[PDB]
Amino acid sequence: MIKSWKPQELSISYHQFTVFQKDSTPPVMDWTDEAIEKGYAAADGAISFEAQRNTKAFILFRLNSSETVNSYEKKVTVPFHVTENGIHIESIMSKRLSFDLPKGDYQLTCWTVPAEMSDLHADTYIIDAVSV
Amino acid sequence: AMIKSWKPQELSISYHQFTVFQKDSTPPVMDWTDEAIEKGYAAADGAISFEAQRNTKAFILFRLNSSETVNSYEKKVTVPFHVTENGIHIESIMSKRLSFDLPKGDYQLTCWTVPAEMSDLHADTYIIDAVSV
Repeated sequence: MIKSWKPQELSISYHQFTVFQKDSTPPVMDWTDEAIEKGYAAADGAISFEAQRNTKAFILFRLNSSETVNSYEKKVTVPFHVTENGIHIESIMSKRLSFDLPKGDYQLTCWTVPAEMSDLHADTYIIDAVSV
Repeated sequence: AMIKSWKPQELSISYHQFTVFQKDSTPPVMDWTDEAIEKGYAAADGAISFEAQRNTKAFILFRLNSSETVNSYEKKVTVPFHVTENGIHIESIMSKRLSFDLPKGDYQLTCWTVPAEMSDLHADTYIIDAVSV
């Protein structure tokens, strides 16, 4: 089942934002040298992605997108299990975003697309959840 | 850029401070007024004392020209710092004396306060990055 959500504004702080479960508070992440180098940290049902700059950015969430991302500043792919219908995306002290992503297993690919590159003319993080 | 990292160094913090100073100098204890406290540092001569949250066995992570972002902290302080002779020390009151082979020159010295609750070392952690200028 293919789906694409409208772009959602998010204030990024501490060079990160986290994708996590609907009825859960995300755990403390272990930001090791490796985790920072890989561009993400994962723990107990959540993934924190490294963000390039602390600014109001757009989250562009997609489910099984047919569209390709031709160019990017960073590209990160991580496996992700969804326990309940819906996920949250949030940065430190930002508003909490919600997306009705179905239960199951996914490969989450996050493309960092700076304002310079983005069609939205602002730092854009494209997240495609591909049904495994 | 000349990149260099040091093994974490355990350090007993006393009087809510530790001090970065020149290889061959004896730094005084700084006047930690509400202003200096709010700033999170106090400088004098060729020495900078950084404010610590509490007196405990903390870890000092010293870095030279690191580009690794610090994703978790409760305080960030960036201060100009000149190294007179090749080498510096880090020390709290009556603690062990730490030593770091830092070349002569000017730096932008940044100190991140990472409390135990946020640190993967599970103890108050102070990350110190000397950026060459």
